[PDB]
Amino acid sequence: SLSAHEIRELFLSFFEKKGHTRVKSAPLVPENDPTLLFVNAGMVPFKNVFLGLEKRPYKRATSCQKCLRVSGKHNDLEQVGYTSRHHTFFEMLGNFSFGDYFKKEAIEYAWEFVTEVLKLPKEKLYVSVYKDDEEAYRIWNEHIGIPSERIWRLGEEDNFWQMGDVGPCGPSSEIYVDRGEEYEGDERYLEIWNLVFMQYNRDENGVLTPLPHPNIDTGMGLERIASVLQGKNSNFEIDIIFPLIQFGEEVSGKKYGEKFETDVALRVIADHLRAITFAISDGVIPSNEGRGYVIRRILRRAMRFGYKLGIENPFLYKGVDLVVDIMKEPYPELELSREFVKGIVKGEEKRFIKTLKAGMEYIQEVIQKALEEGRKTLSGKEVFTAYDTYGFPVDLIDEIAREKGLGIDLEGFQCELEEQRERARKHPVYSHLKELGKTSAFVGAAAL
Repeated sequence: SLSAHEIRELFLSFFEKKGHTRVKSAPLVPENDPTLLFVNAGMVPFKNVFLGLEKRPYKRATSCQKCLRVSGKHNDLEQVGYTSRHHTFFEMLGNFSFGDYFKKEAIEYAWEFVTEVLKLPKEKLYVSVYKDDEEAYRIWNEHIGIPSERIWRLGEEDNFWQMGDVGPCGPSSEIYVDRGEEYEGDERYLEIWNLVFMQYNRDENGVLTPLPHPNIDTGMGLERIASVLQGKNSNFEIDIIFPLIQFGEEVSGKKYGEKFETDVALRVIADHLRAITFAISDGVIPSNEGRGYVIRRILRRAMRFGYKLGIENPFLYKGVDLVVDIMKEPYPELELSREFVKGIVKGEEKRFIKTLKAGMEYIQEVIQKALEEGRKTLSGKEVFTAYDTYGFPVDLIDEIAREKGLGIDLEGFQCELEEQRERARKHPVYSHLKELGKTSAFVGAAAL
């Protein structure tokens, strides 16, 4: 059935034989990019190289990058747990060309790997291309031989990528696996590989001109492709993740697959265990600002769901061990940080656990008092209290209230955030007034 570990190795060795230099995964924390909290895609560490800026001894590269989609324009944290495809931490397999090969080769390599290495049947495969990328269509249709019926021509929103507002961009092509009649939409036609063709440069006026040296960037989610080969209908059921779900069941005494709310809780724990382990192992220390606050929120969210399941004591620190045992083969450095990470996690849990419980009683109390008195949201005052008195992240407060159909008064919270400010000034993170509410979603109350 092929394990996630075997697929990771097959992918890297495959491109090595195609002249690609295997490149170690860059750390989750960017060495010199204060604006990006965490690496979210395989290409991030090669950005300056794609821009011709940095130089490299090789023109072809391949790697399995550790990624986190928990910030900025690539934030999936809210959805984690509610679907079977969303993750905070995940591995992206990718092959890159820096002014070397382009579309033809990129498509031939991907097709070869999928049909000849992974052994997925060609008739169950589909591909998408940009409606105006006649070049990509022809390669797929004539060179590879995909019947026109299995080739979709889509728009800018589906098949056109951009590094940003200005700069490199171009059409893209995705490969889909048809999982069968028992599924629907994107769950039936599961995207397994995205190929980006960096072909143009968009100037400050929006005008596109072809790059003198076009580039290639690809990304295949490891967890996702593993679920296909292993015959699972969820990323959480694959070999390298299911043990974390089972961990949750054990510590809670609850079973996976009986109730939706339960599964959500177990999935959150499993997913967040992976994120905290790798993030702390790469140097992130839980705090009330920046990278540290993201991990703190993730940690707190996992504690909240475990508590929701009835777990009364610290338990995440035991999950860290399981993550290290599962991931030590591809990431051996995790063993040298095992105890250090386990210590940080345990410390964090023992520090906030009582407050988490007290805070949950407070929030539920105002929630029930709200729907009782016919209110439809929590006031800014009640939000501030949960945020400032109990240390509850704003996103966590909202998630809890949402479970009861209530929302949080965002403008009432802002005014209250200003009052405390004016109060603190009369009666390192800098924030503009009117922006306090926004900032409060990414910093702890003490930071502001």
